[PDB]
Amino acid sequence: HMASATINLSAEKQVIRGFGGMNHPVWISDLTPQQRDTAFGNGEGQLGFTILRIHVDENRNNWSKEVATARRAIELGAIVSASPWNPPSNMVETFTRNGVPNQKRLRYDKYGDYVQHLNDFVAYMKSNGVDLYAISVQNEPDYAHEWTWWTPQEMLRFMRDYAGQINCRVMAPESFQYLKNMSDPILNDPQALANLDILGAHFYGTTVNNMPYPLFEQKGAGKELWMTEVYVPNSDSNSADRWPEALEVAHNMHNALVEGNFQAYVWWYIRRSYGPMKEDGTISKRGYMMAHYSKFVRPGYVRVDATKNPTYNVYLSACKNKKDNSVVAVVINKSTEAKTINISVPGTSIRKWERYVTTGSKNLRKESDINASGTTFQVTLEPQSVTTFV
Repeated sequence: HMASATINLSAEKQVIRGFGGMNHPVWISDLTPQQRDTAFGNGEGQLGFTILRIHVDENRNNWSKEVATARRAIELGAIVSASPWNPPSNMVETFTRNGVPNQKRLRYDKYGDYVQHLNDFVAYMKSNGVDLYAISVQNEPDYAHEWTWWTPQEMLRFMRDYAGQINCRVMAPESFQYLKNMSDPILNDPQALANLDILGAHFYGTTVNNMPYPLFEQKGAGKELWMTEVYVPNSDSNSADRWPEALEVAHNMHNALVEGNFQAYVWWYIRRSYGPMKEDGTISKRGYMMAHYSKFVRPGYVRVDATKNPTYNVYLSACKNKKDNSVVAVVINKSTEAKTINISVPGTSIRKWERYVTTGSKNLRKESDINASGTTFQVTLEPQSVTTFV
């Protein structure tokens, strides 16, 4: 009977779209068959991912390499989003930016040709059994040292005057740090906004105080909100099993969900030595952090209002399955001390929670059931742990 938390099943927040990661079979090896199942299956020892991100290659001859993985992801119940880094080079020109020469942008007179390039990728994937959920205007247009820059006004012009011709949901702007100057002109222009379907954002260096977005809450009715790329807290070689470091992954997810009202959370490369899947095809500690959300908070579940930080170092989120009004709670205890929370879930008729727990020395270990007293579930959290209650 230490701290208390209330989950309010009647205060619905964002509908969850899902969780996943990038495949990029031109820059790195494709996922193998085994790895596609491990990522997108939701069996024991699988990550339960329901979102695959891919890239739109500037060279249409590479497009075929995306197919086997994307098909396999959709077959396993995932949706697919695609992002471009560069237009084909005959559509690009160089310019000087902040004193740095030879930077790339899309030519003003090729915006129409670009729309066609994107549409061709959409058409080609569709012919190969991959109906993209969405396609993006540009990956990180505001951090394009090594790819194609778009100023806020260049993105706005594309969104306002060209993007309605795209034969798919349109995602934008994919700021590297969710910088609101990239997206505010879209929300503030009614035709740009009408052509937007998915506001996408990456989280590199994004502090929790920059996760709320008042202008999107006010103007974004009917648009989805996705965190389409991050790794945290670093991409250090062989860092994926580091502990307690990996708790940072759970906490970022938490914050995306609860401070950012994000509908999706998408890692960078699924398979990588700092990623949710290690190079041997097994799940890392970072991976298990994602799995606490991805295996149990399924698409279509709806986040509900819940005491987010009941005591120091403890973070709670809750999502409702609207079919039976069952709840999934993901509780992170970064403390070196054990914590006991009285979780009040008024009006629920559920009376038993199962729980799975990851620490430095175990992964999703199923532990003893929680039996409610009335509508209150008393839970104990091990030091430096994450627990999903289902």
